[PDB]
Amino acid sequence: TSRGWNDYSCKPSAAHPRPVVLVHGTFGNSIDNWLVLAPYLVNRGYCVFSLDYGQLPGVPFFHGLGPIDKSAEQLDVFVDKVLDATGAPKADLVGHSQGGMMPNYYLKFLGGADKVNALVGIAPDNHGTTLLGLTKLLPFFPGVEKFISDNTPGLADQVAGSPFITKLTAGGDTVPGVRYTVIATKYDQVVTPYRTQYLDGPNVRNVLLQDLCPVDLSEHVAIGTIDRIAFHEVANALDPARATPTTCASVIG
Ligand SMILES: [Cl-]
Ligand SMILES: [Cl-]
Repeated sequence: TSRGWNDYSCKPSAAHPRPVVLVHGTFGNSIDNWLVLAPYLVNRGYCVFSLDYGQLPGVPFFHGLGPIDKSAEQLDVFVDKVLDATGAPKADLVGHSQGGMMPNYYLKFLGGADKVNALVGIAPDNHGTTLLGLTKLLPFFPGVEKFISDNTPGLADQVAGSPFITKLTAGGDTVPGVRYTVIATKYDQVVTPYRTQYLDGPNVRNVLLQDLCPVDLSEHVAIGTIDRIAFHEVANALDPARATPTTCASVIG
């Protein structure tokens, strides 16, 4: 068995020798964020895995709420067990929103550089956002609204100028030996200005979704959940030597 989703017997093929760890966004979980992307990568031959992180006690479904330094520890644990089960030396990470920013904490302060070949962030808040911007996620996750406040650490830790973001971004954006891809959309309402999502460093590709397809108008949530154009670009980053140009035609299945 050499393709799968959360199949711990999966054995990365020679063509795709790194398992992929999928990292959800704020109010998300391991399943619902990835109902398109995971089978998309399964059918291209990847061993895919996705985790839950930042669970709040007695708050089911809506994760990414706990403190982000701890969420990075949960990521650390998960990646290790994916690598031990699979026998591979490194994983590739793909994350949406909080999920594309949070692994940077893991890379910088928890020894993640040694275990990660690539980090692909889809609309990552890499230099933070505002509470008001995170509020724009709420129409997509109604029913989470009663479990949160201005002080929910998962929310407050994402705010530019917070202790978390200050610490995350004191040094450089990048760490040696990791290939970074950032995919952003100019219709992003949650994390603005959108160029703050980009990473400055020598091994970074920063891609504007609209330069690949000017009429793909996906906003922050759609880009990480259903946007097949964005996912084609994810697939380019996971196997760069076999990449093909991502166009408007990549919506068609
Ligand atoms: Cl845990
Ligand atoms: Cl418009």
